[PDB]
Amino acid sequence: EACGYSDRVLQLTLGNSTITTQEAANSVVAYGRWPEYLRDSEANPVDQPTEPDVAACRFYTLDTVSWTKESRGWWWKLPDALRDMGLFGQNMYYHYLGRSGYTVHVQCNASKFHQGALGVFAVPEMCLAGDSNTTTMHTSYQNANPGEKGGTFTGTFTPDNNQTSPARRFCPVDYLLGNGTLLGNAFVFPHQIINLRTNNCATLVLPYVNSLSIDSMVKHNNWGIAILPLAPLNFASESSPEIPITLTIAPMCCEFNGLRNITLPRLQ
Amino acid sequence: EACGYSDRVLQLTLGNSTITTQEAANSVVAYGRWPEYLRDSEANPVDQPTEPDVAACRFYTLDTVSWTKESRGWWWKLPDALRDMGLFGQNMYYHYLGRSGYTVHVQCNASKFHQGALGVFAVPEMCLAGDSNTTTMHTSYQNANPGEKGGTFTGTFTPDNNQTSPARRFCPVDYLLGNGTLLGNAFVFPHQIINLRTNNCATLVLPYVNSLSIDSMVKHNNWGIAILPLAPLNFASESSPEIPITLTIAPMCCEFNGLRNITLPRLQ
Amino acid sequence: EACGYSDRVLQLTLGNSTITTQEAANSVVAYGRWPEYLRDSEANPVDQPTEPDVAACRFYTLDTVSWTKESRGWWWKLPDALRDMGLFGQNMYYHYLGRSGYTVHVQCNASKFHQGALGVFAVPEMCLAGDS
Amino acid sequence: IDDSFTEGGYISVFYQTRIVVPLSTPREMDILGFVSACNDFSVRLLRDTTHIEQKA
Amino acid sequence: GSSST
Amino acid sequence: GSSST
Amino acid sequence: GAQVSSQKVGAHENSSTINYTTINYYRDSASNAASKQDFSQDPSKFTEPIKDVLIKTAPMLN
Amino acid sequence: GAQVSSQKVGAHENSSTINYTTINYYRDSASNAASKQDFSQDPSKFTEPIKDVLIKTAPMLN
Amino acid sequence: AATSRDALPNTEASGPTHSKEIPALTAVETGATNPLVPSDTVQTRHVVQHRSRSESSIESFFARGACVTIMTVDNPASTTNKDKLFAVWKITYKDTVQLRRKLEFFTYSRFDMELTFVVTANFTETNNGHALNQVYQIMYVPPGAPVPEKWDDYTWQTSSNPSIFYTYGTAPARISVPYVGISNAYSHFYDGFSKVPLKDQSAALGDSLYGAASLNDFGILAVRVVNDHNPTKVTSKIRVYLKPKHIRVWCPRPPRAVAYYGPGVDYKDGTLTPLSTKDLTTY
Amino acid sequence: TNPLVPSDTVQTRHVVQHRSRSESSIESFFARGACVTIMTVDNPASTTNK
Ligand SMILES: CCOC(=O)c1ccc(OCCC2CCN(c3ccc(C)nn3)CC2)cc1
Ligand SMILES: *C(=O)CCCCCCCCCCCCC
Ligand SMILES: *C(=O)CCCCCCCCCCCCC
Repeated sequence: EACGYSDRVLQLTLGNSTITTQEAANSVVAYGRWPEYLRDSEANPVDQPTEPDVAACRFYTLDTVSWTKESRGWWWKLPDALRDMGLFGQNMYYHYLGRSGYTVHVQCNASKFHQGALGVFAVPEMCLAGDSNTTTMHTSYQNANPGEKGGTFTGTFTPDNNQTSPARRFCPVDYLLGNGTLLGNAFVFPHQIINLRTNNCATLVLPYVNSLSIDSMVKHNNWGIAILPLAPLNFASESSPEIPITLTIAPMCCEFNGLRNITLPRLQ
Repeated sequence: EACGYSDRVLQLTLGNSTITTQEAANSVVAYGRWPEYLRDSEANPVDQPTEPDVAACRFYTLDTVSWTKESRGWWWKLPDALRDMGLFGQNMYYHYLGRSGYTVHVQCNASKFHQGALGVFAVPEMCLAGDSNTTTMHTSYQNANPGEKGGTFTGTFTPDNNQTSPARRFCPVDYLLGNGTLLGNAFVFPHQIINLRTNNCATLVLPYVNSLSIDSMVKHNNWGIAILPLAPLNFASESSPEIPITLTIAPMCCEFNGLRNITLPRLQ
Repeated sequence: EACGYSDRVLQLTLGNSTITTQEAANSVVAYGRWPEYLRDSEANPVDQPTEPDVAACRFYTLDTVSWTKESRGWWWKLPDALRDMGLFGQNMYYHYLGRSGYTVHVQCNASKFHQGALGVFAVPEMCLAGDS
Repeated sequence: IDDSFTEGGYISVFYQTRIVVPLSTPREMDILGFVSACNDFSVRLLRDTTHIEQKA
Repeated sequence: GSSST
Repeated sequence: GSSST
Repeated sequence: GAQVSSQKVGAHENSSTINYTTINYYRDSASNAASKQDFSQDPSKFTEPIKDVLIKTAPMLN
Repeated sequence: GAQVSSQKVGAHENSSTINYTTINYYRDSASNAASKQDFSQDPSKFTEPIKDVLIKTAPMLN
Repeated sequence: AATSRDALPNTEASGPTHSKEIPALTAVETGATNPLVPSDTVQTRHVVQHRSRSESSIESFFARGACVTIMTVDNPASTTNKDKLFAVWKITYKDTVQLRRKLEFFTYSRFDMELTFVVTANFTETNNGHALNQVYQIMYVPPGAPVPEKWDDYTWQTSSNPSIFYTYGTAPARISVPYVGISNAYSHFYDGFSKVPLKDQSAALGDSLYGAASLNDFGILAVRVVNDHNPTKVTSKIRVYLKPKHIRVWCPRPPRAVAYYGPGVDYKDGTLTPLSTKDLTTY
Repeated sequence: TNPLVPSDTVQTRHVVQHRSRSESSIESFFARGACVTIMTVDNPASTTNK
């Protein structure tokens, strides 16, 4: 705008939380769909839903990770990364059913003398490959669901040889997007690129996507967030630079059905 | 009604919970006021409220107590008795402020050959007397707030003599309503009587009452439920009869303000 | 009804017989169909029918049985249970063909201190299993 | 069939207070339970039952 | 002709 | 009859 | 004599009622296929066979 | 109930629209052939999923 | 209103430019692809376009019967000590790789299905006897229904299960199936489990496979030769072809780049390097 | 049988129902060819004694 408004400068407000950014590269709305509540024509559980509004639909900041020249990539699953986040988590665990959309805001700033580009991908149904060559589909629920902590990509497939006490975890090779497909094509998924000369952040608005109108949030993740270094971090002449990446996520239009006693999962 | 409807037969439904009663003695609405949400003209915190609706405003059943010929009486405080009840409790502890109304349904059935009458009183601001004659206003938060478990009335004032390690608890003498006033006048408070020849229950609908539109639910109880045997339990010729009293309470029109991290109280 | 009528208190009258009940739980009409005489459109034997009316369509009381803690259950077949009942039986045995509907009233009273529940079932074509 | 992916949940019954009788009255009694479908209930994909069979 | 439905 | 297109 | 009726279309193509046509070739009704154009009825004669109509909000016994 | 539709005629004879006819014989839609009369959509939800509409002649970032 | 077989846009004539409009310069960080046509960066003539995207429509891409399995059955001599082999197949598109890869370009799908059955038979022994023409029974057993244990047990009665009786030598058998899913669309991928491990409950009880939803998703096809045992043994194979008709698909995915290893997204060591050597400055 | 729906005993939302009882109609329940018998016949050599 003529009196100063810009595509790089955004303010987002949800509940009692506000995010400001002075160096954005617009925002992505996945598949052109803004989040919405479940319509009566697509509804299925007949009981009155719980809709927590401002208490759950607000910005939760997860633990900050660190980007270095050794960094192969990081991944998170939704709703899993938010499972212990305030009243969103409580509402999630007290109900059999739940659905939610999300605003994902990835934060990474550096300086006009740094280089590097992060691919921020939102994958619907991000099924990842496990660590075994003798058995298939065997990653334990505990290993499959890291919570806020997330997981990482590796540059090398290294098979779990302990047949008597199997590790039962994923082994996500980065150029294969951890799922057997080439990373260069991951751009057909909703994404943004944090290229350090251009922007400090990525912002993706994600609708609820599923083959069902509502589902078990505890048994099933709808979206996976994959962040990979498309171009490695570099600074001045320092052989070992580091810059933080902070992930902040807000649930949107979340509703819950089937209230009963709280689910206490075996997470270890 | 001509095709069978009656004042004794009620069905109450809130959220996913339904109560039936075939032997009621109508219902009381305290001070003629049904619960309501806070109006804009009486509002005070400016932030968007959290209103949990069906997830919190449903019937919670507390631990069943037992009525015997030795029973002097029982008391509970609201919101305290419901502090660990599902998503009502979570919403209570995550917010600085909260207000709520209640439907209290006291349950006590026996048989056409038993006798006894329970006075069920709802007292606004039910401040009780402590156990000390050397210091005043000194009942600890822990002793003042028994949670679901409630407290009991005694027929005798017995002063805490341990001056070096004071018990710091209440000593509610029954004919003085635990507060220095005579029980016979407690009928100016909203009440019902469970007289075993007439009814199996008492039902009281309580508005939010306070000198403020909204307050700290953790620091302050708005209502006290006092149940006392006006006429002692008696059965056939048994010298030691017993019948259960079950207390079921539902929050109504509850809203919360000032969201932040969860309060973890020192309750021991 | 406002001036006292109730679902528990019934009076049934057929012919010269009347039944009163002060503790009923409504009445069942099987498959929603009240008994009726055979219509000309569904008729088959061409001869003028015999219709005994009040002489046969009245209440016959069968022998009283006794319920105990050993009791496994009782059964009857219709028209067979009524075969020796007054002019219904005579009319039944003098004709090759016959059709009839029925009002069945099972009676069992006890006291406010007894317990027990009897399932009273009316089965169309109740073929039973033999002993071999 | 029993399947965790399409599991329905749990029915349970409890005493809210207790059964109370007078003297000269039986202290034990039975309850009977009945199940039926609501008007919004439907079924699909016709198949053979395991509740009848014919060995030989 | 055609009986429609 | 004939639905044309 | 061609009979034209509507299909209840479930999964649609990325492609308005769809119809199908039927002609009976034989004189005897027994030879005909099943129409499947069937009617539903209310369960009352089995579920509520009582003489006095029940009101679900009122006491069943009065 | 006969459905009549146009062919997209590629190689013509040395010989005006050409049509083809279709009749559905079965009551269930699943039994039907594929129409191939399909619709196209614009790729925007995949190619341009950004919140602020882009003008290709203007700077993408401003 | 744009049909798949409509012609693509005409190229418009475009002349020289000296302007402040910058179509060539962009920023892919935004998540968008730059919508450029040749007349944005070069001078173009007018072309009247005739080409169409008709054959790359989702229907057209999938409108082909693909082999999803080969079932083996036989009919031995009465005297043999081995049982007469009838076939049981757990129905899926994942036992072969080609159609699976095409469907996996998408996360979700709805389709009606056409199943076509090609049946071939042959003699096994250097014997010289004969077999009269075989009739085959292909019975669908949906989850819950009694699975056959013997080629001739009561289950083959099919009072309620759908069965096809195929005569050898006639045109290949064919049936259509509606969209049978208990979801609003078939999930090609399921990032989840069918059970929740509960703290209070033992590890063994809470365990389930990653990515697997209903243990018996859609039942099985059971096939047998209805003919009685013949002195000369004949072995037969039933090839099943699946065609997704009246199909709709959602959420695009990159294609499988490395060899399939089982029903899930798992990859095996040694099959992970698909790309060939080619130098940066070599055409 | 008590004609109750969920909104009689619990709080319910509005759902637009799409399911049908089409396949449990009496026709649909029986519209399948079922095996009722297996008959055995033969054609022997002229010379056999059976
Ligand atoms: C989750 C992975 O697999 C699938 O999504 C997927 C796999 C198979 C698909 O087919 C649906 C299942 C069945 C449906 C019924 N069916 C029948 C039915 C009748 C007969 C005689 N023969 N086969 C055969 C296939 C449809 C989807
Ligand atoms: C009504 O049926 C008039 C139109 C008939 C159109 C031709 C029908 C196809 C041939 C059927 C031949 C007769 C079958 C016994
Ligand atoms: C609309 O279809 C009316 C005209 C029908 C013309 C005859 C169709 C050819 C015979 C089809 C017979 C029915 C197939 C189940």
